[PDB]
Amino acid sequence: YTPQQRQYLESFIEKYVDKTKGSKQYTDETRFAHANNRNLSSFRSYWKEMVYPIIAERSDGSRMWDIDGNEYIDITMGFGVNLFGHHPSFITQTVVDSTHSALPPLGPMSNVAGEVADRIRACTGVERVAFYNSGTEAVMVALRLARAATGRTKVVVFAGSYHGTFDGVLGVANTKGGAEPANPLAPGIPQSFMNDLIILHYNHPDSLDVIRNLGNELAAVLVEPVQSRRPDLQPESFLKELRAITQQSGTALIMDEIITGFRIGLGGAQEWFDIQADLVTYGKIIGGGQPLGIVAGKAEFMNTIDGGTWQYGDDSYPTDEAKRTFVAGTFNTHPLTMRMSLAVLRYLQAEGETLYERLNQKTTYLVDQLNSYFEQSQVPIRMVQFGSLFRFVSSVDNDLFFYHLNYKGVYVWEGRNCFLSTAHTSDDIAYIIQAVQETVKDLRRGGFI
Amino acid sequence: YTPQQRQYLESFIEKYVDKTKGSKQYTDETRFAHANNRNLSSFRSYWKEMVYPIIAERSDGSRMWDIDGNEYIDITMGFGVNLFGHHPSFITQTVVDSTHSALPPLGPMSNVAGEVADRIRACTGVERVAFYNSGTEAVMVALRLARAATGRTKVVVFAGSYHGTFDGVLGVANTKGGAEPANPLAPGIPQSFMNDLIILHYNHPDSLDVIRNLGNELAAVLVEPVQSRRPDLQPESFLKELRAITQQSGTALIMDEIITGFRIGLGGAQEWFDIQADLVTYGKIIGGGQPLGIVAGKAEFMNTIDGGTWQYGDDSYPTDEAKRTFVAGTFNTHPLTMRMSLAVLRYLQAEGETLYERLNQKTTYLVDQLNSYFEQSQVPIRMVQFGSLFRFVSSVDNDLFFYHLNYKGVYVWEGRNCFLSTAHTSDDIAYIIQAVQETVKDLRRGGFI
Repeated sequence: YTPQQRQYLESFIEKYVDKTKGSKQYTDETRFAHANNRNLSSFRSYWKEMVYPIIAERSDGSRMWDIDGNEYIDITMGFGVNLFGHHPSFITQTVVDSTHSALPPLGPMSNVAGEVADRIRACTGVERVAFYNSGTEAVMVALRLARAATGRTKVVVFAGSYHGTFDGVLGVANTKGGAEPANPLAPGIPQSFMNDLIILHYNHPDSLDVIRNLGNELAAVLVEPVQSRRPDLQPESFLKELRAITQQSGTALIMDEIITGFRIGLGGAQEWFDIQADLVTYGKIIGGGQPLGIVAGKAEFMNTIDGGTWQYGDDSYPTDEAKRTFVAGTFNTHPLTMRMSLAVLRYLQAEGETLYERLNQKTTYLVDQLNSYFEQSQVPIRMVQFGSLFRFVSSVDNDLFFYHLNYKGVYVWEGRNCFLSTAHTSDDIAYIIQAVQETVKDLRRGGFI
Repeated sequence: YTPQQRQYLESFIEKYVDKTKGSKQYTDETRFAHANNRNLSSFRSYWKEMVYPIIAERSDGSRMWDIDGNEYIDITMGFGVNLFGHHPSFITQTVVDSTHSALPPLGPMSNVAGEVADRIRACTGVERVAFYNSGTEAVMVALRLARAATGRTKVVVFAGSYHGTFDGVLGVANTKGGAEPANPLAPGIPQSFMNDLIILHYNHPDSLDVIRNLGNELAAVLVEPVQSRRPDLQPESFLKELRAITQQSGTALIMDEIITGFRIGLGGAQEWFDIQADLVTYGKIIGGGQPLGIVAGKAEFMNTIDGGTWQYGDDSYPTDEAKRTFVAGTFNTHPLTMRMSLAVLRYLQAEGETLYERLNQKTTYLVDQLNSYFEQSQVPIRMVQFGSLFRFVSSVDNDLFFYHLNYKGVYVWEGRNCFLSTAHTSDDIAYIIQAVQETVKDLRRGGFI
């Protein structure tokens, strides 16, 4: 560093830590008893005096407060969960109605689950819908069904994608590339789990030309339609060639709409692109803040959860039993979760396509303005967008950038997927843009461009 | 079925469908939309016309009600989740505050999961606590950490144990037994996920030696202390010797305590057998009715989550970070869940050991009293137990038996793990005994003895 950068930092770290000395102690007091991989977030040794996450205390709409009192405008929003802001109207009415009503328990099946399923079909045009407890868990079911129906084993995922924390998708592509199998992403993930895994560059036509050369050997091909990491990239022609090649080869197309489902537009990325996959997995938003994973899609694949549907009065039976796999789970169809998932759908289905339209425009307000600021100031940053999911792209040292954003009361988190919601007022939208520009000026005066 | 029994049955189906007709109709109107492996339970094409799960509607204390408006005395207690009965004082209270006290949001770290970590430490002896979304998720991560801390791949699980839905534990015996790699449990669970599994007889004393062979090749032996399926089996000699071996072989001793943890006693299976595992999973009860799944244990293994600890002020940094592996989770340390987990913990440490001493012996009363009825009347049914988990071992058609238990107003799910709660009264114990005794009387009268 120059003498200028060192004394900017050795001075900002001072102002930051004093603003967040609540979270610093609480992370420091609880770091051992609470094992969380988020405590090491953005760890460099020369600013170690400010590496702790923000311990939040309250939230309401688009405002989140920490235990220091500080107020944040939230572009984190539960990693994608709170499309309607924190504690919206209909949601706590559901939560407040649970106290008044002697809710039913786990154990017996759910009287609400049938409705939640029909409305998901309504909004997305899938045939059958199951319920599990995380996106991780839903993705892991999805692979099992597709593997259970095709009776094959090898599956393809694309680098860049995220898909939960199920061991069978935690790979990196092969040293040899091509169609050769994946190697583990980290310690403790055994190679044996990677052998039925194949990884290919997404938006690389060479790889559509290897899904063909596997052709019949492929159980399923898992795709993050738009990748959380790279919202700007939304390849309609890649996916659609992929749809042709999988339906041609009898291979499952699995679409991961845990982030885009119910975000870009009611029908998810299925409605956007107008592509209908074999299996689609949903998460985050659809639980209304209760934990929730869902795997839905075509009956011809979904029939592996219960062997096939039947009716009363005749001699009919589940014809696919020789193909039904094993799926279980204690908190599946949770009573309160299944009811908040109703609130969300009944609200979303009422307020029309103009709930999404209004929110995509104001997210595009943000992306468009912030980028014009970046251009007429030659400042080397860019906003990328898909729906109300935006991110920052920048050769400028990222972690130091988002430290200022956090300082200035805009709570972005460590993955940096920032989201708007329908809770973000014009005050709020402007306050983000002011916080970005205050930052570029703070940071350029300190000589960091 | 003899000409006799065959007509008893047809009187039973009729009397049974009429009582639970709404659960029939709901289940049909939603079998397609809502895929759920549970809709197939106890399916036999002849008594087909009563093969539907019970759909609940409301509950409190120890009773559930179905949508046909039948009452039942719940002995399923939500698969063992509700130690405390349904909607206890403190759990529902904590809900009301969640609506009036403006919860923090997902995203920023929890300001409560530290006390829940501290509280768990007091109750179990675990060194470090980490929080996920399902018992399933907990086992999946626990193995990963084990495989990462030890740099080994191979894992032993025990036949008869249940450890959730991760594909890494969903295997069965290689017919040529021994220390051989296993076979899948269902179509679509890919054999590659069986390459590093090894499945040995629990309490076969040879299997104690197969672990001493693999000595350094085992990353972990995964043991459900008291197998849910076989509660009568409480093999302290075997486990103590399983501890000694794995310790000297530096192999992780994960103890799946999702059902045993906080049920047999506060320390759970660990406390009971006076054995400190390396890794212990927890779930079910410790969610206070919310979903939850925990992995806790010795830092020699937990440090693979963040990479080890370090302080503020001094030039420290994470040490075990070499062994740092991949974990995450959208719904981890959920603001409600953590508060109910806190709620449940506080409540537990308030009531003495008196709480458990009674629930186990209020069970014993039911267990013993019933076994004696069975010895007098020469009925081929015997009760088994571990604390407040109990089962019916019997040579009568079980499926016909529980239909009698269910129609008679005692709710028992398809998996037949039964638990009693603190909410059951003596009048409830009597009522269960009666409904059993008159089921024997009913089964006798029909010629099924």
